[PDB]
Amino acid sequence: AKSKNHTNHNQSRKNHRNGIKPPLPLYMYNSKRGGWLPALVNTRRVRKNNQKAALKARRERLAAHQAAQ
Amino acid sequence: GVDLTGVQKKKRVVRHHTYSTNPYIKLLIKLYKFLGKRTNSPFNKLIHKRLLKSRNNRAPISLSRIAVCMRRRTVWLKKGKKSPIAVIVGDVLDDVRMTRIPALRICALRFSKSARERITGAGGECLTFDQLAMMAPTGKNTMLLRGRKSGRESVKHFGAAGVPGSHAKPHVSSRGKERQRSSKRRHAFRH
Amino acid sequence: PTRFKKTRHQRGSTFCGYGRVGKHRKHPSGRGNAGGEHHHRINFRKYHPGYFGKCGMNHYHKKKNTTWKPTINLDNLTKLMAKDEAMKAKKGEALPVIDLLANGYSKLLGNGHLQAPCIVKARWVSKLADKKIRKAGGAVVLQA
Amino acid sequence: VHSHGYKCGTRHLFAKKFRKHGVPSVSTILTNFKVGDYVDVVADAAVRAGMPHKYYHGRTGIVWNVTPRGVGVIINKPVRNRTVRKRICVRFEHVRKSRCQEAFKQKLKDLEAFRAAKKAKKVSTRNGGFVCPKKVEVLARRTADYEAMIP
RNA sequence: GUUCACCCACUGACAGGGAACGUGAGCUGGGUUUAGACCGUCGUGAGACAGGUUGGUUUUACCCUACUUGGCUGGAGAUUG
RNA sequence: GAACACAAGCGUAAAUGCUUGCUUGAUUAACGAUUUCCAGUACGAAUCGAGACUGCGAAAGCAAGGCCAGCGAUCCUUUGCGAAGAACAGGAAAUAUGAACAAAUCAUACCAGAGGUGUCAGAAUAAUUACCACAGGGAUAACUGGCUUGUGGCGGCCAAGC
RNA sequence: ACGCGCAUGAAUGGAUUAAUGAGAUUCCCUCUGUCCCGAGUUACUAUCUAGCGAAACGACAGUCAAGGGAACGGACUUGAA
RNA sequence: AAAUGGAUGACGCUUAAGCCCCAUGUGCGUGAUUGCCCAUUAUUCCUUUGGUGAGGGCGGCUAUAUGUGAGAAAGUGUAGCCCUCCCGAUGUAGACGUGGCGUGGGGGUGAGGACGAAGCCGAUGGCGCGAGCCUCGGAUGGACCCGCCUCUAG
RNA sequence: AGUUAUAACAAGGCUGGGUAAUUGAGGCACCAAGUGGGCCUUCUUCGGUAAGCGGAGCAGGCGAUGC
RNA sequence: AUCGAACCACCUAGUAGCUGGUUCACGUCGAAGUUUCCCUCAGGAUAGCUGGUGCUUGUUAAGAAGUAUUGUGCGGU
RNA sequence: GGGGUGCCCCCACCCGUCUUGAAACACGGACCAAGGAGUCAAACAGACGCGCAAGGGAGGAGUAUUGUGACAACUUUUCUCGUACUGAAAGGGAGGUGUGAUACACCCGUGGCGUGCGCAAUUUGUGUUUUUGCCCAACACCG
Ligand SMILES: [K+]
Ligand SMILES: [K+]
Ligand SMILES: [K+]
Ligand SMILES: [K+]
Ligand SMILES: [Mg+2]
Ligand SMILES: [Mg+2]
Ligand SMILES: [Mg+2]
Ligand SMILES: [Mg+2]
Ligand SMILES: [Mg+2]
Ligand SMILES: [Mg+2]
Ligand SMILES: [Mg+2]
Ligand SMILES: [Mg+2]
Ligand SMILES: [Mg+2]
Ligand SMILES: [Mg+2]
Ligand SMILES: [Mg+2]
Ligand SMILES: [Mg+2]
Ligand SMILES: [Mg+2]
Ligand SMILES: [Mg+2]
Ligand SMILES: [Mg+2]
Ligand SMILES: [Mg+2]
Ligand SMILES: [Mg+2]
Ligand SMILES: [Mg+2]
Ligand SMILES: [Mg+2]
Ligand SMILES: [Mg+2]
Ligand code: NA
Ligand code: NA
Ligand code: NA
Ligand code: NA
Ligand code: NA
Ligand code: NA
Ligand code: NA
Ligand code: NA
Ligand code: NA
Ligand code: NA
Repeated sequence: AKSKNHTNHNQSRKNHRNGIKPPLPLYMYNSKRGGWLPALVNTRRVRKNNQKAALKARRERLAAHQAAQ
Repeated sequence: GVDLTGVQKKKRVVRHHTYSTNPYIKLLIKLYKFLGKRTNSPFNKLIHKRLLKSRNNRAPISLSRIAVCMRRRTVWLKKGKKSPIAVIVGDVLDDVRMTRIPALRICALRFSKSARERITGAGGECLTFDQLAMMAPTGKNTMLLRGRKSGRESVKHFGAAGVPGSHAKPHVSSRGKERQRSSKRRHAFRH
Repeated sequence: PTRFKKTRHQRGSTFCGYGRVGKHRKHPSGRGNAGGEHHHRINFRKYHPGYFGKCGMNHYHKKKNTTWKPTINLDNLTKLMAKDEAMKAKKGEALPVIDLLANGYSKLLGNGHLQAPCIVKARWVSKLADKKIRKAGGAVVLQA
Repeated sequence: VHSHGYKCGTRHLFAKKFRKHGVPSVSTILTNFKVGDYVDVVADAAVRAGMPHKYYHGRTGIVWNVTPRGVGVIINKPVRNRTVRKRICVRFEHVRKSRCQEAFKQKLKDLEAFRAAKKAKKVSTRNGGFVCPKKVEVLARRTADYEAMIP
């Protein structure tokens, strides 16, 4: 016995029950894994220097406050 | 009639009573329900909300995590100020990986026996929640902490182990029957 | 208890939560793990990707007693000593002696910050554990 | 259900134009792309290499990767009850700079200019007023135009 | 076996249809359509054929209504005011 | 308005066509990323890259097949890589195991291909039943009824002709 | 009788045969209620009484016409008894 | 032009009760802006139930014998601690909740019975939205049985 | 330690100054049921002489619902 | 009184994607007949629709909208 | 006020089921009593309650007892799960900051960045510190 083949009826109603969720924000999953390697490798060396400078800045800020107290 | 197109899908699941059978918990709930509704302190309203949570949603904290968080705060204190009181709605457990802590004042639902010995031996105090309401109503000079939940074994099983970029641990009965070669494995990353 | 089951709630509903159209029948999909490669393929591939196939070498007559080797880290060495001994000894003083075989350990791994110097007797040791315990003022004595 | 390949409904989509055939000019070659820009994805159909799928023709997205002869763009795409952020790699010929933010940027430039001048407007037709015709005609639906609509 | 058709006669005339292709607890059982058996063609075979041939159980009404006859007896606020 | 192996579409003129010269980018490519089908799984196909060694060019540059259709899991079988030396010790550098230990064969593992499943997400497969059986199906035929009226039947309108 | 026989034919036996057959078919004589076209009579029933005394079946029930309806209603709508 | 007698629903209707349009109370070329009928709809009032609910009271000194009087629990859920206010209420397959109902037996606690237990009967009424509970009568019976908290199930 | 023959570009940071209507709760998980025969109508449509016929696109319904 | 394989007891409560049945009340919510794969088409697995449990937060909008405006792209009915 | 019987005007297709669709010319339906269908075990997962917590818990056995006695009490574990993972295997095995190119020296401690309950300190509502839990993106260390 034959039957139905295909229909898109009721599918738009189902998709909007819980809505079409908005896309993820642009700041959420932003990793350049497969990109241009020469630029990726260079950015790592800059980031390592930024982390080292961040640690040094907190050391001087803490020492200055302790001297005042 | 009314439209009511998205009215039902906005309701939040909110519970106003505790499933616990402990009568000492119910005495604390009664005390902080009174304080929450009569002092307009956001601290007191938070404590009452957390006392109604289930055991799974009140994770334990470690003594080492308390000592590190306390030090990161008190190092910026002024000349004449005093260290705050750490408050956890949950259990405090001892950590054998620190062994050297300053004097701490901690209020919690429960202390393990070893944790109580280490705190008292260092010069600190263990407090009950009825002691905190007695000496620090409205929660002045307090530090509120929660405790970790992301390291649990149940969380590691969430998801599907066979989809690209998953890193989910499968539910394995026979460990040797689910080994798989180094090749034929799913892709480890996906954008 | 039988009085807490769903059967007590379903007295008078005639279907017990199985529907009028597709009823409650016996084995509509096969018995056990049947059809794991034919009509249950998506479930197996999604959740148990390593089920089908072989991997690695074999080992007849395993005898698990020959590979007994529990490990303990340098960070947990305090739990094997008395409470007073942890703070009693430092650097050039007399140090407590810990024997790992009595406590049920074989290999000493070095992870984390060592609290107090001590003398540890072990069967196996690590590269990092050896270096860290030596700097702190302790030593490792090999056992058998 | 038969014959759904990579280029199914593309007879008129990838056709070039009338009297506008050829290959990309120098102005296209000299365009500069940098990460964070907005671009439009349109096919060229004279460059077979790096041509995107038919779904992404006419879509607008942001660039996340710059390569020696290619650009990577992030494009939204609704699937069932959600939109997926997709990444496509195309050649620089099938990519054009987007002008979807020039009005916004011009608004910002005007605001700072107005503040800069202040540191150193329009006529509403909606409101009423007097009207002096000096002449008035009449519309009357003459019988002549009824006879006109006879081919 | 037929419905159909075709011949022989009479007649004023020998029109066409419907009623669950009216009518099987009204009949009959020639046909169709089990099991036996023969022929032709087909099949290696068991067997097949809307091809031919011969033989092959037709069950129950005393119930309700309808219809046909047969009798008894109420009733005008159509049983009451 | 020609040609570009083949079906069709798109595309192309000092070329993507034709002739000619030289060549082997149809190799290898550290598990890089992505698109199409899509469950956002696999397979097939395709796009953008990093490294080695190269080809053609004076150069910029183009090329890891012939643009898009032309192909294949588990288990099993079979082939290739783990050349020779250097290390007082398994290390940034020497493939591993056969479990009491040694010498030489043999077998087995780890990585990359090949032998195929066209019912192409992949059981190893000939008939007959009128002597027939069971669970069901009005999800599905043969007879009544229902919609339709091609065909069948019965009639109008115009008027070239008889 | 005739034979270009869809597709007759020789122990997958061909042709022919007296006698025999609860075997299949056609015609003739005799005979008749098979029929034209039905009528009368008998015995046992049915029918009434005395004695005795079941079953099948049983949603609920039981007057029609048209309509619509799961496209043929006892129940529904309108009408008529 | 068709097959049982029969359908603008029927009767009937022709200064329509037919077809196409136009109006409206008391007063239709002098009251400009509602002729009238029918809903599980709308507005409004009362009651119930559930909330992503919103507010308020709860430290009991005003004075009072009998021959103006009763309550007030810091609370999810009950005979709801009490008083105001706002918003929703239908539903097959299906999910969940209930100091929700009922039955046999165990551990506790408190009662009942020869001045009549269980069982049985009913124009016996009362209470609850309901599952049900309780009183009454027997011109029934003649020896056991129940309320509440928990545990358990043929 | 990226580009350019080098001022200049890329990329990651630190320290000071100024900054499109009208409706309204945003985001993230875990566990599991039924279902996987549909049918009708508006408009757009393919096959068929046509069908209360077969097959699709958009939307609303019945199924699940009375009044 | 049993035969296209007798009767008796046992394995045996044989298996059935198929037919039939499945016992109290009120309350809060409430669908699907569609996608991919399967010797798959009267059945399953998988996603979607639904319920329960929540977590993190907020008090005018955070990563809000089956709707408009302005600007700027796409198309061959 | 409740209960019983009759009457009047109005309203009102037969229950259960499969099905897109049942009042059906679809199936099961004479009446009553008593029976009659999601149970027990074992492995795993999630929610909720309880004890303890870098540890948790035994089992089998044994010690002491007509007594509510097949109950109840008692016994760095002797076993198991976990605190460490990784490779086919031989095997190996995870702290921070600073300074140099089994390196060296210290140990009151979040590797750095972003969004982040509450608390602390300022201005008259704003800006700031520490940020818990969670999430995103870059290091580093182990195989
Ligand atoms: K290259
Ligand atoms: K098989
Ligand atoms: K004979
Ligand atoms: K189901
Ligand atoms: Mg279907
Ligand atoms: Mg239901
Ligand atoms: Mg169910
Ligand atoms: Mg089912
Ligand atoms: Mg008859
Ligand atoms: Mg033959
Ligand atoms: Mg190809
Ligand atoms: Mg049918
Ligand atoms: Mg012969
Ligand atoms: Mg012959
Ligand atoms: Mg004889
Ligand atoms: Mg009739
Ligand atoms: Mg309801
Ligand atoms: Mg019993
Ligand atoms: Mg249905
Ligand atoms: Mg059923
Ligand atoms: Mg609802
Ligand atoms: Mg049907
Ligand atoms: Mg019915
Ligand atoms: Mg009918
Ligand atoms: Na075009
Ligand atoms: Na197949
Ligand atoms: Na016709
Ligand atoms: Na005709
Ligand atoms: Na009428
Ligand atoms: Na079905
Ligand atoms: Na059985
Ligand atoms: Na198959
Ligand atoms: Na069925
Ligand atoms: Na049936």
